[PDB]
Amino acid sequence: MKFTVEREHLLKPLQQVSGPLGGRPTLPILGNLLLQVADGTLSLTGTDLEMEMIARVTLSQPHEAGATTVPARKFFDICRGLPEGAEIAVQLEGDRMLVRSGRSRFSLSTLPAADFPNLDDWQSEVEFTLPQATMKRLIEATQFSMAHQDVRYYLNGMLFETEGEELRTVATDGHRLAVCSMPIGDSLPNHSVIVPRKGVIELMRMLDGGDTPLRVQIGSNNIRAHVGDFVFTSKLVDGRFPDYRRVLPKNPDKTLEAGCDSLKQAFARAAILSNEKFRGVRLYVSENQIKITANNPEQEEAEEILDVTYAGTEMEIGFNVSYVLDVLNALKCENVRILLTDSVSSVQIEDAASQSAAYVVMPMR
Amino acid sequence: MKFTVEREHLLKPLQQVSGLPILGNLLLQVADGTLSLTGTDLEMEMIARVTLSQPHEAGATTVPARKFFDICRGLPEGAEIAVQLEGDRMLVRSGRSRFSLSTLPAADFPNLDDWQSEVEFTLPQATMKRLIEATQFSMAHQDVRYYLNGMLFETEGEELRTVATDGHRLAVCSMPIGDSLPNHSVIVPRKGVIELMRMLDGGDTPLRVQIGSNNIRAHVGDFVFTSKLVDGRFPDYRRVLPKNPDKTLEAGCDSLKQAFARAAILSNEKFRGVRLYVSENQIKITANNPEQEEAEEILDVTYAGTEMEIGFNVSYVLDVLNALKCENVRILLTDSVSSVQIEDAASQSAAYVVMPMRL
Repeated sequence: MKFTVEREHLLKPLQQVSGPLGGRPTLPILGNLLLQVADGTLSLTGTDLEMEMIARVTLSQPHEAGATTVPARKFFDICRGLPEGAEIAVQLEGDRMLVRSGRSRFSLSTLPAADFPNLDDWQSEVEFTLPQATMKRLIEATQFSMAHQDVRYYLNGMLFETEGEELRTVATDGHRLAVCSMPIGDSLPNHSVIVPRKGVIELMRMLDGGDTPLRVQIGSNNIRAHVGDFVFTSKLVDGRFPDYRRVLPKNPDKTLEAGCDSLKQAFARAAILSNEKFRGVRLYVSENQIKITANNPEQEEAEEILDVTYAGTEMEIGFNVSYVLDVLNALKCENVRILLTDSVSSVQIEDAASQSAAYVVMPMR
Repeated sequence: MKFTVEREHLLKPLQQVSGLPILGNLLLQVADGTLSLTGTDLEMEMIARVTLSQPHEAGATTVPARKFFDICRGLPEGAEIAVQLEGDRMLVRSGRSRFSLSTLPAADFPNLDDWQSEVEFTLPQATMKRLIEATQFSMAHQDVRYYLNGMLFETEGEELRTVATDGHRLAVCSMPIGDSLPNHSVIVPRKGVIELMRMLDGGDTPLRVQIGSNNIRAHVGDFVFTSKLVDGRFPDYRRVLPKNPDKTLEAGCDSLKQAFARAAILSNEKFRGVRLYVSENQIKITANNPEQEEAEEILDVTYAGTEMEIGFNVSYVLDVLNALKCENVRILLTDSVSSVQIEDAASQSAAYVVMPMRL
């Protein structure tokens, strides 16, 4: 293996295949990057066991075929550390890989290419192609509601559900829920799969909001995403995801509407004097006003009052302020509509102007 | 105590004073036309003063600093904040937002400001900032020789000098001041140096500094900073500087830095060993690790002396080069087992000493 490639052309791909954390990986090879030369193409591959990213770059200069693995982070830093404009001459020499540029010489350790795991050896069953914007909309709309280190491992992921013309995402930690749907334009067979946390994070990192369409392939145990010269593949979590339609409020008698930003700032201010552990906040509902209250064990008190329009009977409801905030921060719109039934039941939250995303939050006290 | 003050006028001071129970609180005090906000810890106490253009009533109390700051920050741009003491509680009102905070009584709030100055001098913020930035990185961190964890401020005639050093390396910086003072050296602790840096906005407002036998105070505008000093015999910087360095090497700071940084990647992660071969108008930099990965850099420099190999921890050199931020560096070398001085080629005001390594 021998290639010579300009520094800024090699730097972008290396970034794209870079691991989220170089540190703390028990398996030695997982810390390495697989370099492979074929006719006119250099392929850089990074991987943990769960997922794998592959970047391809066309070689305009002399090259010779071969493959090897070298420590990814060291290799990245050496290229980054080289001056703007540099030509990087890589060459395999037995045990070592050599990197040469200007008057700088580097000798790296290797592990053999054939011990490098291949997590992209499966057959796709369903394929669709959509704009990056739409996948980004779906992931951002729900990602915050994913569980963290929950014993029901499937909750730690996000559900991608195709249903006819729509692609739907669902995330839920069991105390709250997010669901988002967007039409994708070609009718698909009904199919739902669970993508793990790190997969969702990587899938978001791909999407630059470019004009390049995103090609998505789904297998029975794996999922692959194409954007331009970059391919991302990940394993699928195996679990029985909970039905989102069961968690949505059955019959919500009362409806409350207000400005998202004003409601957010008011919740945020009250949250300062909420119990640091449980973050409970009381919501007092009146026909023309909502009163937000918070106190802590030291009996410090917060009180906000806003002008809202609300058709229903008056009531008190207890909420975790953080969950509401996560929801209001996710909406980023003009007006929010809250649907409530009673003090002991769940409450739906949504943008008043769009039905495409819904949020369900559990009550307190 | 009652005051009403515009949000953006209260926000800057609160920031300035930000930093067991009562130490978490902020002391608010009203006098004729003035609100004083004080933040403190058993080491350093710092004060902000703001003039009140609106109705007020005198009094004092303490309230949790962080909560009080967040409530003001959290209020909308342009807001009028009405504070009022009500028995056990302090009340904060703006628009239809209302907050009741816990208090602890003003008279339990510790005071670190009662002491007599012995030496007073005034200088520009730029100069103090130059002195602190030039050496701060060389301060020790959590060392058992506790005095090393600080920085030395030494007055010597017409100059103010800072020195920072761990056992391994050293930084010294000197900057002239207008009035000749008596010889005096004191050790400001880590958190003091950090706060002193925080004060300096690079404004035209002169900085007034007062030194007592066990404390130091700094005045900039309406902001006052005071800290305990560290007790200890700080080592003599003049003993560590190379005595008579025959060999002098000159290089471009940035090129030397990037080359040392690239080699450092394949240095031993624990000891950071790096070898420097110096020869006629050239340096060769070398590094290897336990896995026998190797790095090698060569640069055009200017060097006329005898040829030698010398080794140093690369972090220490990089830290120095990163601190210099200049066009060219002069390195003063004596031999392979001796320490080496580093300085900006264009200014003698800051010197850096780094020891050798037998690889």
